[PDB]
Amino acid sequence: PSSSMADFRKFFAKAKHIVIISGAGVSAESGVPTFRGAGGYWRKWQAQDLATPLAFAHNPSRVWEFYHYRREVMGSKEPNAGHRAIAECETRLGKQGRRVVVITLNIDELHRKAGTKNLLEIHGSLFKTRCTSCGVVAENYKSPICPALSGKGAPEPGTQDASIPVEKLPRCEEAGCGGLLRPHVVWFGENLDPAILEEVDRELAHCDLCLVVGTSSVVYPAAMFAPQVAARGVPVAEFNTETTPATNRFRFHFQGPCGTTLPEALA
Amino acid sequence: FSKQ
Ligand SMILES: Nc1ncnc2c1ncn2[C@@H]1O[C@H](COP(=O)(O)OP(=O)(O)O)[C@@H](O)[C@H]1O
Ligand SMILES: [Zn+2]
Repeated sequence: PSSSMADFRKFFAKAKHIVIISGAGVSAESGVPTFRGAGGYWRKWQAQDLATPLAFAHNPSRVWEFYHYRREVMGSKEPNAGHRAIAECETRLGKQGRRVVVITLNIDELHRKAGTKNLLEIHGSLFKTRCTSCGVVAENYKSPICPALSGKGAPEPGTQDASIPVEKLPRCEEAGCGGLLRPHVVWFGENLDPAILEEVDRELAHCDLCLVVGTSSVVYPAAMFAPQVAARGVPVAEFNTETTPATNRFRFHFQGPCGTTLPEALA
Repeated sequence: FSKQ
């Protein structure tokens, strides 16, 4: 794929509808822990252990401790230069009647914190709950989400499980439900929301320029978004610290940290 | 579709 910042800028200068797909590489530059990489662990588990229907079916207290810890550390995390360039770009182009939309696999909301308004969070949010009984989704920023989680979630190896009785985990406050809440996060093996996928499809079908920033392009169906864009002939530009299995299918590959390359690209 |  092409390495020419010059040529990308010529496309960028003319684009009227830009889609930006963002993955964990954008969050990682803010020091947000993914618990995904080699050695990237919570106590004795990684996300593939605890971010699953299985985990929550076996030990919902431990899954909540993990998500409580992740919610809490977000208080010490801020958007990076990549989030900021993306947010500033949407604002500058919006004034010009040009559309920028972010499709993110990230659940940390840092795109929002940076000011992005046109956002599609396809994997949900650390700061949303869903009731396992009635299905209602709510925003929730409370630290701690419930009193039984106060001071829990510590990540050090050997930390004892809080073993909170499920009645003392976060509970649906909808009149008459009181069911058990889970994080409104898409876990491995779960389907994405068809309503959200419909919105994603609308942006993919109408955009004229597409950026894929900080994703390995192995998580599906997100790994297929940029290919159906290039099919129309639309330029796809990949911003990653390393090549991915999808690199050779893109018009541009700009190697390096997103927070280093994105400000130049979106300038 | 499902998350990989
Ligand atoms: N600082 C960074 N800037 C751009 N890309 C990064 C950065 N750090 C990591 N990456 C890349 O982001 C991807 C992370 O993979 P993964 O954890 O599977 O995230 P996702 O599920 O969002 O694809 C890999 O390509 C990784 O090398
Ligand atoms: Zn409910």
